[PDB]
Amino acid sequence: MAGHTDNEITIAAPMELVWTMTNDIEKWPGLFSEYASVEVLGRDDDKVTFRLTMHPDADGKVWSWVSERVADPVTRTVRAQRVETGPFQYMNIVWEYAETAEGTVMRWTQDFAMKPDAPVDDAWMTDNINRNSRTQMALIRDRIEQAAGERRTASVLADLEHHHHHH
Repeated sequence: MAGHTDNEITIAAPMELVWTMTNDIEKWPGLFSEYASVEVLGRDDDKVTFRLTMHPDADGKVWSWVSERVADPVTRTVRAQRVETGPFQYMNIVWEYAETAEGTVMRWTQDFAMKPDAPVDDAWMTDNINRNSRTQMALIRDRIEQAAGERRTASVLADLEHHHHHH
């Protein structure tokens, strides 16, 4: 009735592009095939509140839910909590970015608690999540890494000479 799934994956993309790309929810449909539209309801500075709209079901009914994605710059943490949720009694998706020697390690800490009409013991979800995470996170991993390879971002050359100014 509560599963802590912590799927971490290493990316060779600079923090800047990692942060800005994941904050740009409007380009999510270009990385995530799971959704159809990402609508920005409002941006409360740190809180980017969006509506995740999917493709219609077998009856032609479109599915969508509101979720709050909080950008916590201090700990390099993103907190995406779902406002609307059914089978998942609790769900807070914490994306922590860990600046490591290999690159930016992206940690998907999914704190979810299933119980309301949950046919799974949470562990069932975690197992599938671990597997699918490798699929989706690697997809995004290369996707954004290719973007960081396409656009050089900031390298050790822009500040090759420091400004010699403490003011």
